[PDB]
Amino acid sequence: GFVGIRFCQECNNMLYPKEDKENRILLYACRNCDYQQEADNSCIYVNKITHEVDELTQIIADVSQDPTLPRTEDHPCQKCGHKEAVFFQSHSARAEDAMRLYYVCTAPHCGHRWTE
Amino acid sequence: GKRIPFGFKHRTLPHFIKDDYGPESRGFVENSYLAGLTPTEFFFHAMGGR
Amino acid sequence: AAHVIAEDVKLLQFHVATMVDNELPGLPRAMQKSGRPLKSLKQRLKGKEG
Amino acid sequence: EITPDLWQEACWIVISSYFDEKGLVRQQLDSFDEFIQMSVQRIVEDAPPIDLPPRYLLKFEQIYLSKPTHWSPMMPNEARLRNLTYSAPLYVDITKTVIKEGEEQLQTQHQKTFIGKIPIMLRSTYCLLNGLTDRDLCELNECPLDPGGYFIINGSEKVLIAQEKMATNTVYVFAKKDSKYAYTGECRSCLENSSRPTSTIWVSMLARIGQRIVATLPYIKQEVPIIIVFRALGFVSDRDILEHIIYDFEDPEMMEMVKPSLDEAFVIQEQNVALNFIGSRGAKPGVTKEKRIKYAKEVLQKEMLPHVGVSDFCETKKAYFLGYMVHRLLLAALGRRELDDRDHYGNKRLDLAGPLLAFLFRGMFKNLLKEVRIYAQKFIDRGKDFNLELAIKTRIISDGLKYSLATGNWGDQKKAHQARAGVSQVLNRLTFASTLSHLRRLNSPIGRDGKLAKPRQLHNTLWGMVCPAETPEGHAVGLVKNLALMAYISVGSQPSPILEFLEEWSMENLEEISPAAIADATKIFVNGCWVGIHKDPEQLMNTLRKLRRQMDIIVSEVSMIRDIREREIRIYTDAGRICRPLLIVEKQKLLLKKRHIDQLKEREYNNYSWQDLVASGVVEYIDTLEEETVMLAMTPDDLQEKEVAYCSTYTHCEIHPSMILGVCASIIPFPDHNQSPRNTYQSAMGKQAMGVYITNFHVRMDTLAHVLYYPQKPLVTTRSMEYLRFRELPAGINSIVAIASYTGYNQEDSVIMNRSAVDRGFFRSVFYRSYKEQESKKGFDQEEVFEKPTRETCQGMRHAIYDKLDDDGLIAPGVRVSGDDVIIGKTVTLTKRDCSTFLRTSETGIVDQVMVTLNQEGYKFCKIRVRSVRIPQIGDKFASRHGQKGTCGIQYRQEDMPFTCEGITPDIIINPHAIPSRMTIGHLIECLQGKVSANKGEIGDATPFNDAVNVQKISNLLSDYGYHLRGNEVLYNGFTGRKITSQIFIGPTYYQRLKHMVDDKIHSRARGPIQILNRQPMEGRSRDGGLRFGEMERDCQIAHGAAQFLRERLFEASDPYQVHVCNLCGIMAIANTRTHTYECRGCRNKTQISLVRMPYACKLLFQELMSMSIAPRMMSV
Amino acid sequence: SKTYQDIQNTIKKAKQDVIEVIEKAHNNELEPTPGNTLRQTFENQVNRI
Amino acid sequence: FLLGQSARDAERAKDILCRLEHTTLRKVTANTAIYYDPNPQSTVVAEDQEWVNVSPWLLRVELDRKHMTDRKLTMEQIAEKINAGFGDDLNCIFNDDNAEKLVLRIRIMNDDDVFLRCIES
Amino acid sequence: MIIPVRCFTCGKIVGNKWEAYLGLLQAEYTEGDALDALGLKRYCCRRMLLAHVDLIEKLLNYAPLE
Ligand SMILES: [Zn+2]
Ligand SMILES: [Zn+2]
Ligand SMILES: [Zn+2]
Ligand SMILES: [Zn+2]
Repeated sequence: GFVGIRFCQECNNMLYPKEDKENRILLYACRNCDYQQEADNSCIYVNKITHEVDELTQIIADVSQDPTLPRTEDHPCQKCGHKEAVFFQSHSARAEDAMRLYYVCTAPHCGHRWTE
Repeated sequence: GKRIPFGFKHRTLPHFIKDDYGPESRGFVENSYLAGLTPTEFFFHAMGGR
Repeated sequence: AAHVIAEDVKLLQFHVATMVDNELPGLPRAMQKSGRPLKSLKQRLKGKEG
Repeated sequence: EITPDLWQEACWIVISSYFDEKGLVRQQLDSFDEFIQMSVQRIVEDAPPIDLPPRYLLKFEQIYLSKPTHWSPMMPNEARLRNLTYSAPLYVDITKTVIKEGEEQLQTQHQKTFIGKIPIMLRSTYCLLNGLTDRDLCELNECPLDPGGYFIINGSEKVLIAQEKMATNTVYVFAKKDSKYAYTGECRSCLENSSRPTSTIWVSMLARIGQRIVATLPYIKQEVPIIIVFRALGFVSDRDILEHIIYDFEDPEMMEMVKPSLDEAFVIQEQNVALNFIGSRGAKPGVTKEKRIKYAKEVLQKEMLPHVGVSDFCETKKAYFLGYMVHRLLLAALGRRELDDRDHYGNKRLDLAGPLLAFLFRGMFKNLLKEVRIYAQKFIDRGKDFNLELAIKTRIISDGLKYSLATGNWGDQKKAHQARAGVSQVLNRLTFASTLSHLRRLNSPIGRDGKLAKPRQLHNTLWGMVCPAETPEGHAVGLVKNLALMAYISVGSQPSPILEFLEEWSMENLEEISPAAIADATKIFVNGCWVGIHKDPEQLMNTLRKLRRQMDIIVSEVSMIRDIREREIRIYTDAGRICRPLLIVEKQKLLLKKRHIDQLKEREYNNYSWQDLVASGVVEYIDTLEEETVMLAMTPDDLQEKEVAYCSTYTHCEIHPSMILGVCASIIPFPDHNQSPRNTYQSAMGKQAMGVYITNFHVRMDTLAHVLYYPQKPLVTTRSMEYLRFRELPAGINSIVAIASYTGYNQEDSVIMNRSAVDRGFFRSVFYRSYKEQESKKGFDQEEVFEKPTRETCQGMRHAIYDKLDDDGLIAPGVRVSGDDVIIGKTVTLTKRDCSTFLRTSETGIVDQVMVTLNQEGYKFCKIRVRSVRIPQIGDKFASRHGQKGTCGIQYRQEDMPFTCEGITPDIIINPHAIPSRMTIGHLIECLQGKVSANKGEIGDATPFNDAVNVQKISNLLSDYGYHLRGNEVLYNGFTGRKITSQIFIGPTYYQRLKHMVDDKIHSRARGPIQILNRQPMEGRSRDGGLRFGEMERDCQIAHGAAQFLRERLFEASDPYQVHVCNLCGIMAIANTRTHTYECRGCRNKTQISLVRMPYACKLLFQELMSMSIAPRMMSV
Repeated sequence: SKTYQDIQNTIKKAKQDVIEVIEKAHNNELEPTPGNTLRQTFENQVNRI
Repeated sequence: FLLGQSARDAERAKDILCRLEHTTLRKVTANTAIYYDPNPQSTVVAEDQEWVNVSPWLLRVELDRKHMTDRKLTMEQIAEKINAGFGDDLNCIFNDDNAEKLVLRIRIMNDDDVFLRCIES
Repeated sequence: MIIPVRCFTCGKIVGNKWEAYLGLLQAEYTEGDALDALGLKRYCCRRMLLAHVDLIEKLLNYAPLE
């Protein structure tokens, strides 16, 4: 998982994590406000050293209407079942391994994306 | 020392499709000087000879 | 006037140094007031074409 | 119906119609016309009214410009011959309103006050030649083929080279290695034509809790952390900030990435301490806190992100824009978006003769306002009602432009060394392809002696914009560049109609956005101002495109880029965007159908034009940043036909692929059959080929002109060199070349010429050198006058024969003259000193014409030009269109040259070894098809990529005329008549004769003139100098151990000299050798003196040391 | 012409082989050469072919 | 050049390479996070490791296998070098080499909340 | 500029054929049949007329007087 920034409710500033040294529980207090809200995630911070990220989260469906981009008829969609699909390599710079191809259904109101 | 670089976004020239790593898409001139170069490979030849 | 004598000697120091090195760090480069910087004796022999 | 192939004809009816509508220098003419029609008025209009004891307001209106006039209309040829500046007076309407005590103001309007002469570019909308017919141009002694696009400054044709620059208003993210910054989001900002120069911003991230984002605001010495900057824009909350920087908080990764910049700033919350922070980093921080705030408030209002807006737009619109700069930095750091390539040509702009001059006019204007301000101050403030008509120092504009267009120092003469240099170069009249290419020349300002290769490399994005072949092989290689034939530089248009249109179509304006909308919404960027977002970018792109295809709301030069991956629509209308037309593709058919071709074939007869192809949505100007997003077929029949599909989604099609070539490269036949450096070498040498450089050359007094006697049209041409007008002003002769070794005098890159062909006028040329001299009132007692000197009175007087010139003091046309002959007899009174002008040493020509006139000063001024027939000789440099180059190595009469069965001897025999290492097979195919063309009896096509032509097809044709199909022939040795056992490849090839003749290069010295400072030979042939025996030669003679020849070269044959030195010290003594008495002052010794054979430059060095208080005491001990 | 036919056949095979190496990389079937990234492996394969 | 029999077999030349190629935790680490698991046995991430080992917060560092194995490394030497490098302020309850996840749990005992990020960084 | 008097390569007088050449082209002889009809056999003579650009007709547009 991760942890987001949860903003103060009074000042809308950033809440820092702080241990309740009395009840022994994680809080989220503010710097400017005196706003103590009770944590739930028990996490301060994460850091994916692997830099493993799923590209399908970053691939946006609008890419299908890109004329610049190669179209296959060799991998059909799964939700609808369209034949047409654009495909491309991960445009993200973290790709020295990923010449893997990401496919997008070329059919409006679907935008189903998958990797084979 | 490398093949023709993607100076357009993920492609060498607008005539090629994005992520076309194929031979002619990256500067492989397949004709001879007697056959004459295709215009794309003429431009890649110019890039190389520069 | 001990006040002004300080400035007089400061300006003499500027001219004499610029006679043998126009390119002081920070100090204004001596010039022929129409633009062109003054070729100091250093510059007469400093580098190539010395 | 569609073009059913047979498409080559159609393809060159297009293009032909383009070059009918837009002659080759259109990018200069339009830039200037736009400067004069808008930018000049814009600058004077947008300069503020001037005001100050009572105070006036002084204000300017409706700037007017007449036709060019001498005070009566000057023709450009007159300005050229009389060394005038071809220019037109600029007038403006000035309203003066002084107001004072008692409420008594008079708004007296000074109508059409003369501000100054502005220099006019030739054949502009404001040149006398505009739209003028060929008959009239010939009557003006102008050339109807001359392109225009250059200025006349004091008689010199001055071209403004288009200067490349980074695009303004556009964010760029770079990694600068060898710095503390992992990434840097640069921006360079200009709101509109501002007298303030472009202001540059950087939002860098320190690489090193790590990952802190800084900002390098202008006029700030330190680097404020960005969150302080957003708080200075008044956003207290960490959620009002970040709403500008992270458009969906749903991304944890940017959130946790930006956190440490907030931890750099959380000590500051209110806007006022933020401004105190920024003000305390000011380059001129005020003592009191309030002045620091006001300073920093101004910087944010007016200096940061000015393009986004000023004043009220500060606290929102450009808060969003700074947020976007940060957002794209974060994308570049997460690697979600690639770094911008600084050399991608969509990221560049070209400052043509418009912006180049608008910059100066904003610099020379405003100066005039300062001048009139100081004047009216001095007067009015002393209760002395000034006259503004005396206040206006018209010299400021007229001489400012004249100066900068002359020197090219693009700045004040007070500060020229700080300015750009060579922006304005003397037009290359050497040959018409040189004139045409000098006018179409681009220039990167990147430093030469900059070792970087990447700015010199041919970037992929120069396709169709810039010639891949035409670059100087020198130190400027890849920095100076050339426009491609159809490349058009966009002149600039107002975005306001586009912004009004985008206010329709359900666009959502940036200040009315709820920021949560930005997460899933395309961001719109007009001229790099972010101006709104849109829910539906598939409608905008189709509508904005439709409107371009209808020429109505959006002018053709506007480029709309749709970045799909990142939801951004960027629309550029500004000037300097290089673009080129492309055929539009829809479905898979072209829109260019047989209707358009038929209509355009009868053009003029129906007054159809290229503009109708544009305004019929058939062809479209695409520009390198929109070229990012086209899918571009290369010909229809190749790429859109139902092969097993490559893409089948082409949006555009190349009009013809040879249009990637520029002016000098598109004269190469079969350039696709040559090694690329050889096409570059031709693009070079093609600017030196003698031809006829312009048809009015008999009126030009150009300093250097070479005119070929019998220049010919090439027997094989590209089609492109139709529009270059090469068949009208050709530069070269089709010669029967033979590629044979023969006698070996053609061996290492040399040619054997036919002496008998030369006797018939083969490549014979004429060389015109013009000498200009005028008069002057040097002083009270000193005055120059054109007058035959006479030994009786003229005291100074050369050893020359002064009687060749008649009593006018001017040599007359038709007189034979040689080096150090007197050309313009001139005396200056002391009785009279001789000041005359002599023909350059070893020039030896005939006076062609003598013109006499008055210059601006109203002094008699004459220009004499002397012609010199240059019969080709051994050492003259010939070249061909394929980068084969070589000196004539010997000339054999027709009897001695080899001959075919018929008595066809070659004209030029070039050694086979020129070919195999260089692979200029375009040269061989030219020769073969030229031999076909000459037999077939019509001019072959050598347009590069024409698959209708191939070697086998030519060989088939050649075999039909009874020649060997490969162009070989049996030759017979001219000396013995025996058949040569190897059959020789012989045929017509277009050769050029280059300006590099040997008699202009041969040079010798044996004790000629000496420099005055160090008594060494003068430098250069013209000076009759001595060759430099340099350092490396010194080393080569040390290696030889040739110390005697090293001593003679570095001393006895350069600056042989002697000093007397004291024996007791080594300071040079005083030596009256005339009485043989010697002393050293300082020891008072007269016997202790010894002579030292000593290089004069060494003596001078030691005296330059003594003048530094260094005693190089030379000792004989 | 027989030489040209051999040359063209050789290039066609080489183009097809490069297409097959691309297919192998696109499917992630191309195992990297030791030390090389997968991209460096692909580029080395294509340059060799 | 390799002196011993290692000169022949690529296997016993490999460990020389591992003993030479500079290998910091970043090379074998995968995912580094923090947690205010109020007791060692609280095990908010659901782990049975501390319970056999029987601060209110810890560093958790799930390391990599195909990177730790390729170096012939073990949690043993990693934890040793950690404790030696930073001293006994840090305690490391490493996993075992049987589990699927290669976690290290790191705590301090005797400005602290940021301090685990400070020492990890 | 003007037509060369002799074919540079061989020597045949081509300086009396240019106006004839153009007149034959005005009879709409094809461009090589004009040369075949003037009597230019060698491709060295033919490239004298094919290649020649008659610039003197443009130079004569400029007036010395009238
Ligand atoms: Zn709070
Ligand atoms: Zn689908
Ligand atoms: Zn002495
Ligand atoms: Zn002939």
